[PDB]
Amino acid sequence: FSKIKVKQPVVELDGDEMTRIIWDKIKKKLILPYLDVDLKYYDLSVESRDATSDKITQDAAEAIKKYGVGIKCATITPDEARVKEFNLHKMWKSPNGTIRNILGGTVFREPIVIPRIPRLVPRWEKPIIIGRHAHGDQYKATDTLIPGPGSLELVYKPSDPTTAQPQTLKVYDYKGSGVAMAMYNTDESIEGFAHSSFKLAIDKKLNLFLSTKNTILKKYDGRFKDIFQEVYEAQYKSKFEQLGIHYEHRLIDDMVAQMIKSKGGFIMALKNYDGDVQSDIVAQGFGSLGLMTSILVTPDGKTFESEAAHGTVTRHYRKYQKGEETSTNSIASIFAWSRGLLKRGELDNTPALCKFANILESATLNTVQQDGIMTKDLALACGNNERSAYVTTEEFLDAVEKRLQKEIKSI
Amino acid sequence: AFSKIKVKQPVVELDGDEMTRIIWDKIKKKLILPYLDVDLKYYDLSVESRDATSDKITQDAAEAIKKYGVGIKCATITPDEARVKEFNLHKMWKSPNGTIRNILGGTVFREPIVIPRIPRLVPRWEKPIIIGRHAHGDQYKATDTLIPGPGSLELVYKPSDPTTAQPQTLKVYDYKGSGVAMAMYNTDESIEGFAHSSFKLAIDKKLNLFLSTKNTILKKYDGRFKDIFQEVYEAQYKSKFEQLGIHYEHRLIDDMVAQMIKSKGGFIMALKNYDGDVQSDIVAQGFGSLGLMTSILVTPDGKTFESEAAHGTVTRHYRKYQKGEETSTNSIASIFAWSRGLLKRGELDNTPALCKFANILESATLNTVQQDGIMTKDLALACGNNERSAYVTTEEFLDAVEKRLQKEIKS
Ligand SMILES: O=C(O)CCC(=O)C(=O)O
Ligand SMILES: O=C(O)CCC(=O)C(=O)O
Repeated sequence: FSKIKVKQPVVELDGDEMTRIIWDKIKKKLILPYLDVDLKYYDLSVESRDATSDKITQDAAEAIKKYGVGIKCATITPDEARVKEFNLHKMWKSPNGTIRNILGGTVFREPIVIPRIPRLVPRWEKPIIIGRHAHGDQYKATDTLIPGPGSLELVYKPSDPTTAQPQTLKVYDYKGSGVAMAMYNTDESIEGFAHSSFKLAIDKKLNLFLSTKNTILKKYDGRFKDIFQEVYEAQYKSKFEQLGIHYEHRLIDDMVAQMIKSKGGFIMALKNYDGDVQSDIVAQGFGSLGLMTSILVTPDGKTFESEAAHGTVTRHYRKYQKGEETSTNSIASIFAWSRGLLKRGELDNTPALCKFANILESATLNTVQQDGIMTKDLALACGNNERSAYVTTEEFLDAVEKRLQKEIKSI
Repeated sequence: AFSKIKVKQPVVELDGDEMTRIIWDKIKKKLILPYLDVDLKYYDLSVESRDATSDKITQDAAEAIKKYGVGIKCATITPDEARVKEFNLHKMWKSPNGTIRNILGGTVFREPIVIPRIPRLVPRWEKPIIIGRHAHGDQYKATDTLIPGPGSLELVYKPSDPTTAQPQTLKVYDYKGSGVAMAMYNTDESIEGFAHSSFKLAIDKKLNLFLSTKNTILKKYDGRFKDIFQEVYEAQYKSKFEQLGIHYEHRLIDDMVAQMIKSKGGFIMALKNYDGDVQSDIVAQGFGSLGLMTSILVTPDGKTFESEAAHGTVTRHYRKYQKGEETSTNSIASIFAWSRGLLKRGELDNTPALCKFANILESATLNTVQQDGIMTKDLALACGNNERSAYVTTEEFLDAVEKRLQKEIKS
């Protein structure tokens, strides 16, 4: 096969355990044999991050910004148990949280639909896309234990007193021990969130819903509502009217209820935390947490980070190390690669690359849909409880490879 | 019965707004007052009443509930920008529910009202899912504000007793541009109450209990909910759980909502204030309709209760009612607010006759739909029946329930 020439380099972030094993096979068998790619490799395994005191994560984020497209393998955020078992320096923060904070933007999540997989919410016939604000709020929050009675205040001091007033807000007078936290966001970040959301709505020709709790957090959430409306009237109003699509702000309560009783087919812009929770509800409702894509996008339309949206399970790895067979789904990791390559193709105007990314995806879905070859989790979701109903982690990937070859020849 | 049942202690009634107020009075006159000799401590929480008393009536009502033990509340309107304008309100008064919950503290238990006949949007949900929502702080008592430009943001705590605690000045953020900020709190006392009520309900209903948090991100704040529940659990409920064969477990909110969507129901989800607010609507919708859900606020000591109609009022229905136009609004949620409240009243006063009445009221109400197929517009549409004849009017439904109440009260 005559290899497709990728013009610009692609930033690759390796991950942990089982997904790392899967990641290497995908790269060696499904990508490298067909593409001549310059991969800027960053090892984000727990061991690598510990050894560099998490500096490797920051470097990888900056590389993505430099080159434009990053593709990331699922990683492990160590807990107390792991820190002790592997003698880590500390409970390192989520590489994902770190990358999102550095790149900023929006994380778009949507189900990977496989006809055969049963939907847990039957009426969802059309994809629901979650546009999760990638920055601030709880993920960059300051929280602390309050040991006893005392006052708690939120204090703001402008860098320039003549252009702004200081603020000292009474938060609470404790009468006993408790907890406290403060969080923030910026208008610039919220504005980018809005631009990407409106642009995706336009590009996909879908209605856009922004949801908040601005009835309770009148200033904080109210700010998201006002910025979205302002951006809407600044550059997208007539575009939406021309396409016949709509933008509407809704109370988060009402939105999730309408989402649950709908047929899908719309985009839900959500604050960082709500986007996190709801994307799992949506992924699960469509069929499986393992069938979801996740791509971080910056408002300038120049930077993308495609990540394996399905976490790795240490149990599978344990069995893998013991030489026992496994059946871990590799679809989410395959799509991280395909969606990243698609952005690379678009940015570089390399149609041959985009075509490849699309067949890689169809060959993967058809292996399941048409050939009935799948891993344990999907077989089970399908009510196929026979041992012979699924193949091993490696068998699935070998099947996809064979399919990729076959489908590539057809063209 | 036809003699009337003597309710020993007064019941606090909080009247509401628009269409729900209309249904509320009909319920009282036809389904409650004719059978019960009850002393109702009436508090009008309509928008006009609250505006006239500068929201003082809401505070008085909450204190009456604490004084007498049981309150029954009709749905109320939380004014927004437009409403303040159209009705010249003095202020955008805060939600009465948030005010009442802050004063009484405790936990709000949300549970679906199951009518087997009504289709479920999440098919596998065959067993009730109960949401135990912490009713106190977090974002419902938060302090939020806009940040005009560059400057420092700090969370400052000053202990009342310098010897037992140190002051804290935590740098929240250094703005380089305008943005938003907020701070919130909760207390060990409130969280402990939340835990006790949750474990007791689990033991009472013999269901597994899951507490969900984002303690991976909010290590101190959310970690406190996790630690207090575990302490309380091991100290006085673990043994009983083990005897009953039920389990308690803490889960990441991400995993829990996914497991919830994939499950068959049959468990209690203890959730922080905000998550409980959002997830209860998802659960209510999933079982069939937002209008089929009960909501009862319970205090830890077990002596105070506020049964509320969770089904918000709809202005369009009210406007039609005003014009004398035909209406078909569901009253099931309002009926259960009364029944559930009367049950608490009966249990506290040890009045078996009241509890029997409350139960027959509920049975008559649901059988009116389940057996007689008599229902309002929303339920009929839920059953995929769009013909006019498929449903009855608001009044017709209530008359049907009243008739069955009389039938089933002699039976
Ligand atoms: O890194 C983590 O802890 C999870 C981040 C996340 O929400 C995602 O990758 O979708
Ligand atoms: O008053 C409000 O804004 C809604 C409160 C709520 O969530 C409830 O009553 O269940």
